[PDB]
Amino acid sequence: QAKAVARTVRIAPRKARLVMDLIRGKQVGEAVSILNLTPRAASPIIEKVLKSAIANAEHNYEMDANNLVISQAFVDEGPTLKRFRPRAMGRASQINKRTSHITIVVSEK
Amino acid sequence: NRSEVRGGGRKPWRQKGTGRARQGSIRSPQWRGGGVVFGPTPRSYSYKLPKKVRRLAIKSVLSSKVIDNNIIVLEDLTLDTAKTKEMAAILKGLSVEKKALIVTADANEAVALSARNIPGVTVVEANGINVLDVVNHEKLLITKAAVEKVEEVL
Amino acid sequence: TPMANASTIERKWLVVDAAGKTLGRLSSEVAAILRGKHKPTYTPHVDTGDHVIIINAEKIELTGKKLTDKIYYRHTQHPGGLKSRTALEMRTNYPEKMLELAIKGMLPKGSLGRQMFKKLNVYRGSEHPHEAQKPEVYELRG
Amino acid sequence: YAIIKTGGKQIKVEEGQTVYIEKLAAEAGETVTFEDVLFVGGDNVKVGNPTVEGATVTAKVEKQGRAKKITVHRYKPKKNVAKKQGHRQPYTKVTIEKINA
Amino acid sequence: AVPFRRTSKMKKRLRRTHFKLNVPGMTECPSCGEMKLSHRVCKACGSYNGKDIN
Amino acid sequence: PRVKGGTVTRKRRKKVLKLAKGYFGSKHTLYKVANQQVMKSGNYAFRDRRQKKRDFRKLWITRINAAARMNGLSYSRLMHGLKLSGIEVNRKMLADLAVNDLTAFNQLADAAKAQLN
RNA sequence: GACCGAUAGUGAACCAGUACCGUGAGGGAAAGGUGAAAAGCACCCCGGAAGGGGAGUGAAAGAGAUCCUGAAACCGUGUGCCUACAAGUAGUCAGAGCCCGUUAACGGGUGAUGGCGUGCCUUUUGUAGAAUGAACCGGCGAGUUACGAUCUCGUGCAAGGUU
RNA sequence: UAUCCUUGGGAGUCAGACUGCGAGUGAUAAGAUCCGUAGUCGAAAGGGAAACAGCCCAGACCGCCAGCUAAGGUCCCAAAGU
RNA sequence: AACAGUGGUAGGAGAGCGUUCUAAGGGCUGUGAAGCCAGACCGGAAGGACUGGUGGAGCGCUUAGAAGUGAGAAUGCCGGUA
Repeated sequence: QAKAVARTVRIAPRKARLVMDLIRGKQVGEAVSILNLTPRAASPIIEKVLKSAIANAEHNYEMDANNLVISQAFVDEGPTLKRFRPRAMGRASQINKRTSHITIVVSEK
Repeated sequence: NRSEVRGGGRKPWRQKGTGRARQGSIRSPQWRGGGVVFGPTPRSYSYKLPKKVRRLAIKSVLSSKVIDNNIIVLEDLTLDTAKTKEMAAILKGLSVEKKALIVTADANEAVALSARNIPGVTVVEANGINVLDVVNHEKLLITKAAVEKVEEVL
Repeated sequence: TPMANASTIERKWLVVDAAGKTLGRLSSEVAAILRGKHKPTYTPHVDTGDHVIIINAEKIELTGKKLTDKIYYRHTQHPGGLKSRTALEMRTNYPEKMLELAIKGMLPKGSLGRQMFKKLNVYRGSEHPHEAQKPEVYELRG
Repeated sequence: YAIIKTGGKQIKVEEGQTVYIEKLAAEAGETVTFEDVLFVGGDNVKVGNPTVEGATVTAKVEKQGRAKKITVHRYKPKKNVAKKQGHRQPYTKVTIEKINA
Repeated sequence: AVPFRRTSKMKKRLRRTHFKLNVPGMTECPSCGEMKLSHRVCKACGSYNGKDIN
Repeated sequence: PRVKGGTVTRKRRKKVLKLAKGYFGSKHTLYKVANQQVMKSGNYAFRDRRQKKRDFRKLWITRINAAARMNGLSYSRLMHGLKLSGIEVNRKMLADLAVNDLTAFNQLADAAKAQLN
């Protein structure tokens, strides 16, 4: 099996986990087609991590791209950045800019 | 303590008991910046025993060595060269394989310069014996002129 | 140690005629048969009872003035009102309901008491559709 | 089978079993005998009122032990009372042979 | 409207049951062979209903 | 010298959290709700160790009463006549192997009709 | 030094009376650790790059730059048992079925169903209370010390005992 | 039957509540108020009175899948007499 | 060995478990120390071992002595996270 990680892309993990539920378990032929036609902001980021694992598989371990399947697909969370948004009467609220780690493991079928 | 920590003289944040607890200083003992409640203080630890107890304690630890056969009365113990090579052969001839304690009459210089580097041995003068040094050393080496100096004081 | 029974129970069917009996001195024996107290293998949590068919439900009788002044009430969850039926107009129009309301109050409350109520079959008249089950005849008071 | 009365309680026993009773004063390898054998049954039913006469049960001691630990905790709300304790409760394990009624 | 007490862990896992998003309605393009949305121009070859839109 | 306080709090709390495995929700992860549940479990276990021997006796009576009414008589007339008059001394637990051996229970129930005549 | 060891010891182990706050007098932080040695990743592959997968260095790369070890709250992904007719301070005692094999023990995990059961602390004559406290986790956080008085116990000597 | 008194060290407590029996106070009215006398809570769990500080029975060192009883009960819920 | 006893708040008396440092002798570790993570073991309680994984250099036992010696609550302080 081959794998590829993203490590601190700038997207909140609860939003990126909605797109990961669509491609889990499928073959890498139609998982690329699903991600090209979904109108969310997480799918051009997940598609590069997916296409980078197929290239690891067919170059480092000499598999074939026709007989691959998505074994594992999960989103962990990374460090957050804390900013300050100004409010009425000097409340000074706090904005969390959350990040995530995106991992995809692809294996033979 | 609470009045030696640097700063903290005024009411911390406008004295507001609004949704938080009422505080009076930022150097209170439950804050983080400091204020130790009791802690240590510089003081002394010595006291004094009565003078008859001070002599009974030295007589006990001296008479408890003649029971255990750990006393070696020597005759003169004279050195001339002041070497450590030959003082460690004297202690081999008397079969001292552990800690020792050498008591001389009054301040011999060649036997004190020697036997200074040997890690067990400790040399002391006849009016310099005490309890914690006689108990700690497992084998006493006194000279002939030293028991006459000890027995006149005690 | 005592033996509990579980998937080794053997039910059997009994026919009880309600021809000349009192409403409450029949319901007690039936509610003790359904629960299973007449068997030496009774275990309090596995429903050891039997199946009961009650024929001639419209021929029950109540003693005293209970045919008129015993009132069956019925409330909905907050409509602003309740409904009322007489025990005589309950005996000739819904006779199979007054024998189920009686026995349902003498059974325990919970999942078993709602599951062991499912073994009671009440009919008006003297014919029942269960001949394939081959029921026996049971006589009251023992 | 027989019914014996040994440890303040009664035990329905039969030949070849292995039972756990309260602690007897014998060691391992010994042979205990029970004398109070009220109601020996089977096919020679003898309903003794107390103690069918002349019958015994023979057994041999397999083990002396203690059981698994229990903890007793027992607190009182609002009064600052609490009390932990541990218990193990010894036993004797015997095996049964020759019910001689 | 201020909450009385905090929401449990399984009470917020149950609320997101109907929060998923579903797979798009896609078929195969008869010209190039890629996937494309139904009743829409293929974004790879630029062809719809046989003819070419480029 | 200073005793800062290291690894004793963690061990003392992990013991309580290992006694709380199987509990619902926050009661197996957080310390100060697992502690209260372990305290209530100790009290409940004491009370139920007494109620267990209350409850098995009323189980045994219910089966002796049902195996006795098969013959001719209730529990109240079987016991007065078994334990008192015909002085045999089997008790509620072992006289409740009318489940298994019902042809040896009838010997004991026939030896108690003789005393009531 | 029977002193501290990074929430401790100076306010400050680090470009600290600094950054910030105030018109001003003035108040005043947070922030240590790659490796024995940079030998700190040549070259190839996906990508605009960030970031990865190999290959190399090394005793270790799960030591790759906030780089010794790395707990808990919190967030996930797989799976063994249960769950869509049910009224529950969520446990405890009784208990089938299914799944496993231990510091080998009258073993471990889930539990359909039955009985019992009004949180913890404080304060009150008295609480389940529309009495008070706590969002959760981690760290810190409260009868000491000096000098007098008095009583018991221990030791030495005793009508003398101690400087 | 096994308490009692003296001397010395250490304390806590000082708005008590309700029930039964004797009196004022009020309207011989409140779960009101204040005295004498006994009990129970306070500081006491367990069984009964449907639930129940203070009423009836009774005082938890721990374990048992043993037995006899108290107050109260024996048609079904719910152990025991249709 | 017989007997007798063992509910408990304020409070009095007794016996103990753990933490850091110091002194004596005695001794464990690169053939893997402290710490961390699991487990179905042992003790009347506080508590203590033994196997396995991580970690990569220090630690414990016996007898005495000193104390910044034990945390669930203070609309407690600081950090992290819902």
